[PDB]
Amino acid sequence: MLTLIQGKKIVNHLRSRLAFEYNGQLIKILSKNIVAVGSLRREEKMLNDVDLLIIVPEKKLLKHVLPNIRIKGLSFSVKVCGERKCVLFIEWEKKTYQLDLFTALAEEKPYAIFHFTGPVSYLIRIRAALKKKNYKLNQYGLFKNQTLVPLKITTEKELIKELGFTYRIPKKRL
Repeated sequence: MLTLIQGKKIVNHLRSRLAFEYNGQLIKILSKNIVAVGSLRREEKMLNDVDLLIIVPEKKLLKHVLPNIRIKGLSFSVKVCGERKCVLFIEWEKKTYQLDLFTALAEEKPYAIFHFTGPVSYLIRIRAALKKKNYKLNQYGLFKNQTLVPLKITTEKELIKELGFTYRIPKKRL
């Protein structure tokens, strides 16, 4: 039970004050490699759960990105799940919040948000729509002219261009 600005400040501070220890080293994550997905993309009056997009710069680091996870002052739990699936919750003074994080690589940043917003429905119509155009998009890469090619773009809009479809807003989940 919180407003739009609430989750924004929550994630804004979260992604800012998030850091995990790996092999003795300290890996502090910031907005540079973290993009708020879900309710943050929808931007509604009140939200319950919030999603985030973490783009790891290496599959190895990906598997070792939640070793000694820690927050400056707030608390939280990190759960790992195959296929960019990351489930974590934050706790502040006996409180609890559901945070859904996606674990992608530095290159899956765009497709990451595309899959998160969804639902898959838009991806199903987009996949079939693209399928007619001989195009396909996968978490690993898109296929064009019967050739596997990765998604090399800047943002979602650019990503849509990567597929050759029309760009749409996230809040309009389909």
